[PDB]
Amino acid sequence: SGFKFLFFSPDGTLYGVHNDKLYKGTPPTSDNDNWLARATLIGNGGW
Amino acid sequence: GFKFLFFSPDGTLYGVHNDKLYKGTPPTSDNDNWLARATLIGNGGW
Amino acid sequence: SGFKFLFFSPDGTLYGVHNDKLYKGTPPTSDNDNWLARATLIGNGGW
Amino acid sequence: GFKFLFFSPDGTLYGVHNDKLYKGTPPTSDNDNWLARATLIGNGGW
Amino acid sequence: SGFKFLFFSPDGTLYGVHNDKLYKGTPPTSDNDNWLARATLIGNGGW
Ligand SMILES: CC(=O)N[C@@H]1[C@@H](O)[C@H](O)[C@@H](CO)O[C@@H]1O
Ligand SMILES: CC(=O)N[C@@H]1[C@@H](O)[C@H](O)[C@@H](CO)O[C@H]1O
Ligand SMILES: CC(=O)N[C@@H]1[C@@H](O)[C@H](O)[C@@H](CO)O[C@H]1O
Ligand SMILES: CC(=O)N[C@@H]1[C@@H](O)[C@H](O)[C@@H](CO)O[C@H]1O
Ligand SMILES: CC(=O)N[C@@H]1[C@@H](O)[C@H](O)[C@@H](CO)O[C@H]1O
Repeated sequence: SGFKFLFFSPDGTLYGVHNDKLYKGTPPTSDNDNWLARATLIGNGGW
Repeated sequence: GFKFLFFSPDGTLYGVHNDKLYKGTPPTSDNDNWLARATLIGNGGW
Repeated sequence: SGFKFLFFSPDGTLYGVHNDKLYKGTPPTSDNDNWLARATLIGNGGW
Repeated sequence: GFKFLFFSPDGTLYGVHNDKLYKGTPPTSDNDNWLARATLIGNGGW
Repeated sequence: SGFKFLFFSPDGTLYGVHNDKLYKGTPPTSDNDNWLARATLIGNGGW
């Protein structure tokens, strides 16, 4: 369930591994922000 | 407990607790109830 | 046994969850340095 | 997949995969096979 | 086997928990760099 990894790059971008895939994006600022729907897909598997 | 607990480079503490994502300035003593004051920035899926 | 989380803040302070409690302190530079005995207790439970 | 995955403060991605330590600039798109180009910086023991 | 935690300080030093002990050092630069053999032991137990 949820993320396997969740962490920041030093430039303040949020990265996460979810369902073996890698995502990044600006971190959310309220629970109304669906982060995973807007996050940039940057790895399609293997994570 | 928390599943993830980690800093942003601007020094904000982030944690995932009960599937929810929270941020806040880090607690400064054993009297500081972090979860009661942290900003809820995601509810579910974390 | 040991810590559940152990990570840095961006100013160089070491943070750690140990026995569900949160601690912080300047990291040790030798194994003679009992870090947990000097660390600041910043959370008494729930971590 | 990875056992650890994390940044160095200069912006380089580090990962432990199959006991090995790898680093490299993070991927920009899912067309980028990161593990295939990452620099192997440790062969075992991670 | 391997490490329980592996992470950076903001000054670029690699830290690792290995067999309950805390180590630090410049990150390895190649597979010919035996890191654990040259890392600085900074904690002998409890991690
Ligand atoms: C761990 C890793 O490098 N995985 C990459 C994946 O993210 C990328 O989408 C693909 C491009 O073909 O090459 C991989 O499998
Ligand atoms: C992992 C993730 O992105 N979870 C978000 C959640 O935090 C947010 O509360 C919800 C409604 O906006 O949308 C979810 O998808
Ligand atoms: C996870 C969290 O916020 N834990 C805090 C704890 O560290 C603090 O000692 C107490 C009241 O002081 O409030 C708790 O629940
Ligand atoms: C954890 C660690 O230090 N592992 C190193 C490995 O990365 C390196 O490839 C090898 C030969 O130099 O020495 C091992 O001890
Ligand atoms: C987690 C912690 O602080 N462990 C310390 C250890 O690194 C140090 O070698 C020792 C010296 O007495 O004090 C230990 O218990």
